[PDB]
Amino acid sequence: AVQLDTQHMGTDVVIVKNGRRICGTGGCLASAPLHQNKSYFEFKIQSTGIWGIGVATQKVNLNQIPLGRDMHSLVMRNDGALYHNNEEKNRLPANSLPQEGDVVGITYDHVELNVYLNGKNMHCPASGIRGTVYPVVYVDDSAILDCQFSEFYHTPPPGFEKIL
Amino acid sequence: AVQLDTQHMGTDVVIVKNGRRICGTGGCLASAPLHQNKSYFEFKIQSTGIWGIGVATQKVNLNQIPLGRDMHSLVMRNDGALYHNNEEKNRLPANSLPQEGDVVGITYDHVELNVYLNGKNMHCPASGIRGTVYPVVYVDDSAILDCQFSEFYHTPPPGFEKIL
Repeated sequence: AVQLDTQHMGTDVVIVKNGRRICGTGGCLASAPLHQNKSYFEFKIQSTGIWGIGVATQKVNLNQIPLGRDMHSLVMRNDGALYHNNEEKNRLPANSLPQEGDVVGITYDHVELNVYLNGKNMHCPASGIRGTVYPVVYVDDSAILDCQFSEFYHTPPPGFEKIL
Repeated sequence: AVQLDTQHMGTDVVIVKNGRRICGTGGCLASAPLHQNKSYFEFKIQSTGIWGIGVATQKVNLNQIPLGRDMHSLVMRNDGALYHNNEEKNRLPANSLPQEGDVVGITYDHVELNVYLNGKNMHCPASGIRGTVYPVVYVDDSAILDCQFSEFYHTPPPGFEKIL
């Protein structure tokens, strides 16, 4: 099963619940790369705080909070802003700020990353990044995120499938 | 995917979140029978209230909760007691009763149903029932339960597999 990879996690990251839950401080890559045209994955915001979700290469520093500060990661942060190379690429409108209990869906097709909130397209795309990319997640400040790589709360957006 | 079956649900049952969440009032069968020798599945108690989890045949009345009151269902209820045919078969320890946020794991090996809480074997079996059985769940009084039929929070116990 695709899960949070304990071989690729930050120093103070805790992975529990069969590779599904991240807490502590830092980031983790998923156990498989986005080696397909169209990928969908989800995180449930069990406890909010500082967190973000997106894609990264194996060059990413998994102690970097927040991610998106350099070329190695593209993430939606907990404030809804999408960052890569320390540049704001897009932002969810304030009316759609992610809240505790939300499911955040990510699509990635190598051309763009898009965000879905509880099954709804936010239409806030950011251009894809260079290199071999993996799902990435980070937490701090008491955030707890749970991954769904196969058994989704939301039907994958059409054309997108679970990571193989 | 195995999910909550909207063809086999109580009158006031609401199934949302890609067939994974039950709310409202009444019971629901999962979409696949327990054909295999050893099955594991889970429910997360998103909101507590009146609820129960276990197995049932297609004869079960999904409006007449709680279940376990006749030959057609065997359930652990929100009080931690296991009932079949209107008899208390077993009961969790009084300081280990299920709580809101818990993941309840269920094994069924046709000999017995057993209960896990947060990956911990509760050693609380009840004898298996007659006929072809399905996973069953019911809710009322503001209970919300989310199923995991494949992407589990806890690894199945040795020999047990997800429903095929």
